[PDB]
Amino acid sequence: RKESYAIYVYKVLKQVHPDTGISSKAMSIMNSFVNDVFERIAGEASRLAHYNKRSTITSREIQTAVRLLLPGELAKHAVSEGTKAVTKYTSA
Amino acid sequence: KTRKESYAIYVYKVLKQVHPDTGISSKAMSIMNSFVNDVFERIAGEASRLAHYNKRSTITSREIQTAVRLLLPGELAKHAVSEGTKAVTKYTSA
Amino acid sequence: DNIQGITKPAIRRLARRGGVKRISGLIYEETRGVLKVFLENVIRDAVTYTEHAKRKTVTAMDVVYALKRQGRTLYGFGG
Amino acid sequence: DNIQGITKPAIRRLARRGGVKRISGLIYEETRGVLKVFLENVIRDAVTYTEHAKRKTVTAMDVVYALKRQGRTLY
Amino acid sequence: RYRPGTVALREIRRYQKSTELLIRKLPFQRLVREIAQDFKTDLRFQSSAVMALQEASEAYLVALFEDTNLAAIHAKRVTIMPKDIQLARRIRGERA
Amino acid sequence: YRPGTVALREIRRYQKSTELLIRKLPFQRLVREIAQDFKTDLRFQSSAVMALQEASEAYLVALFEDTNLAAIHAKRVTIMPKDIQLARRIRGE
Amino acid sequence: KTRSSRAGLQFPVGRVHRLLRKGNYAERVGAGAPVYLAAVLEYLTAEILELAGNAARDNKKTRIIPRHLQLAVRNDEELNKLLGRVTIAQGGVLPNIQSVLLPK
Amino acid sequence: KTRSSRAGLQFPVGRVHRLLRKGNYAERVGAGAPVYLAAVLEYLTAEILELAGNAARDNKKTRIIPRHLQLAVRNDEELNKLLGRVTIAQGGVLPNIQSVLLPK
DNA sequence: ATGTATATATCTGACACGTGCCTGGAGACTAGGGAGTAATCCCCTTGGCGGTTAAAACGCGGGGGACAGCGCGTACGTGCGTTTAAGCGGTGCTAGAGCTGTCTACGACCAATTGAGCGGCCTCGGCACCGGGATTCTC
DNA sequence: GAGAATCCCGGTGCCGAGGCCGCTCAATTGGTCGTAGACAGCTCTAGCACCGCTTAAACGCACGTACGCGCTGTCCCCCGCGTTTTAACCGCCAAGGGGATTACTCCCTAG
Repeated sequence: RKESYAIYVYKVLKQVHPDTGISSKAMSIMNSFVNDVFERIAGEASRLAHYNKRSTITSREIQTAVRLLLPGELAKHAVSEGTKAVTKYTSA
Repeated sequence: KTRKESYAIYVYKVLKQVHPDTGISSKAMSIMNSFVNDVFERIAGEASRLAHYNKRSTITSREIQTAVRLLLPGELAKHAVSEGTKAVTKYTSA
Repeated sequence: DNIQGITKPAIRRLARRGGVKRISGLIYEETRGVLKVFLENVIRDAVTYTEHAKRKTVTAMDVVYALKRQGRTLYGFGG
Repeated sequence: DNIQGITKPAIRRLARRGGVKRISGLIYEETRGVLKVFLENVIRDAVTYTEHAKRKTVTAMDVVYALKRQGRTLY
Repeated sequence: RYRPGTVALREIRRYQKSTELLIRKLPFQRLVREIAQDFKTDLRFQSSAVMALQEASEAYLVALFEDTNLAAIHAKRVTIMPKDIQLARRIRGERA
Repeated sequence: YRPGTVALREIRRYQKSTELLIRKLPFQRLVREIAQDFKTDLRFQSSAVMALQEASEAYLVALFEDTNLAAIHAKRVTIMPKDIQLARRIRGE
Repeated sequence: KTRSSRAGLQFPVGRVHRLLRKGNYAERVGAGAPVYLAAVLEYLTAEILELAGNAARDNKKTRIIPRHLQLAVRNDEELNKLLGRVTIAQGGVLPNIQSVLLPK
Repeated sequence: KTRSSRAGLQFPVGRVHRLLRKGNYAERVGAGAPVYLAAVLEYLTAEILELAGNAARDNKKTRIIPRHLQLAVRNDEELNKLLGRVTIAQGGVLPNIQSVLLPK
């Protein structure tokens, strides 16, 4: 299958803005955007895995990486939402 | 003690091979040690992404050949691809 | 030869979308010079990209990963 | 008094290393503020590397990586 | 009726309002064709590629002309000269 | 008072040598205090502090070379804070 | 049944897990890391989509154009300093006129 | 019997192969790629060691100070573009004074 | 009266070579799946038609903008008196960096399964386009 | 006070943006084990802090002169506009050369 992320952010957009649409050129723009941030944070996860010789990537390493590359209050909201997401994973 | 990894003796005696009467200091060994692993990770990454862009799952002489033909501004690549091909032909000769 | 294709009103439109009010006559040849060296650098990336894959076409992925290589990447044509 | 800890003749020597012949008197506080926010941006990455390393102190390689981060790679 | 300049203000307002390309496609792909045939022989091209370098060229032109606008404002001048774009490329690290 | 000769010798004397300009103990507390902003009583390191010293010196000399080049552009040797703001804004920030 | 619905997320855990597995970033990988990256991505496109909706509502448009997402990135200075290196195709720039150029 | 001596090269080929295995770049590595890495590395340090040597005999010193490699790296445009963005500890400034800034 | 010239004589001071050692690179053996090749279908783009048409080239009137030039003041450079708190260096104390040991549970691997997102197809209304009237800087 | 040049209100195909079914791989679940992260515990390096002598670097006041700045006369070169004309672009037609992929295979790189 040819992987993409169309129905995902369509569901997300219906969750946040249930009377707003988007175009296919913009859909490709956000596809390039999600691939860019995914590749950036995965390269960061690899390099600060490689800095302290740790062969396993856990949540706290890339947590510190998103404290690194993201600026302040976005990093605070991201780490709060991430911590509540992994605690509602590990609660179940 | 710890087994530290450094190529300071390698750069030290290519310096001795090409300049038989020239000295050097320890800060210099640290400074081109920083040089050679800087370029080592830079061109090891480059080829990596490239090959993955090509969707190939390996690293032979081809990916690194186009990476070193593409990466650095000039001259040193023009001698470098020739001397590297000559190196791999003496390897395959042996 | 074919370098005057970006002629004077095209550079005037680029200046008006860039924010500069008054234009002198020496701006045009300098702007097309930096354009023909910048696009030369991008095409210099693209030729090694094409000859790496043994593939003789240049797609949007080629120029997008090339803009990723010089650190001026663009969204819309893959990531 | 951390702002005025760094001396004005040190900024004069930095200007003469940069190649400045005549320099004004109001440049020092603005230069100090730009340097403060630059070192704060560096030491933010450095202190997140210290909390990365399970250490309560700073070292060499964290500052090394913090200099490799934003594109002023240290040599 | 006859003005020194007010049509330029409406033109820059309309161009900052709009988002359409202001570079003609045929001379652009002609010039990248000449560069590509100057480098190698018998290359193939895609259309999405040439609108992608059209977007890259217009973004780089917008950035460089914003740079020359700010440099001319700090130079206390309205008319732009190639000294400003030369210093802009020297400061940004494009040439040195 | 002899104008320009002593300044020229001064310019040559810190464009020839490689001496340190920023004093080690003021900058020490400076970065130590910037550190306290994140980690208080941060045990520090001598390699860390001369890393910040050389990074700050390189950034300062790059910004000041940018400033005096764009001042020589502006037909005036002297320096204003708007020149530093222009250099910071054009250079990326 | 899906791990995204188990953890309450929307972006899938298995797809991004395969993305971080075959992308040679680490030989040994985690399991809270894919759900946490899904959470971070959810926050990122939530901020992006709310900014795009704000840029589309005042212009009275039911659809979001690349001009609207360009207005979404170039307005807030936090995201502008986050992703300022990346240009936007058919996005343009905001109308900016300096104070010197104003005729008086 | 060493593979570096079999390749005729001086920079080691087993060391870079070891650093390539656990350096997490590719899951499969060819035989000629570490040799090519050692070759381009030997060429790069050979070129700047020639540059540091002629800077050392220009200043007439038996020991190459890092300042010697500063005016060795700032005397060619290829390494002024390859190492222009880099920042060097204890590097100084090359002699460059504008003609207009000089008096008379 | 004093520098000095050119060799001492001691005499430290920073630098390159001769022994241990240990561990990881090399020789040898086994496997399997990743490039290698190539054939075939299909698809898109490079030429080539031609009308027609917004738009560039060219020349001309005109008006503020850039050029050097001259005077007015003042601000940074230079200097000496007076601090001062940087530098060396020394010593004393103790946190914490770093290495080792050991455990055990998260996670890679493998086999079966179910389900949901990709896509061709279908359908319809938002926006650009066009036509004409109100409205606002500018002369 | 007039006039090009704008903004605004109303009709019009349309053609490119929302559903829907088919279904095929891909995410999900379960078992197994061998290793790496984490914790405890261990030895000494090195960072912190303070005392005291030395002193070259730094502050501060005094003045002097070129240089930043204010104003001015001037070519003069860009700016608005009328007139050809010349290449851009749209609509379209056929080719054929190149991109994808199926399908075995063997060797060379993992271990």
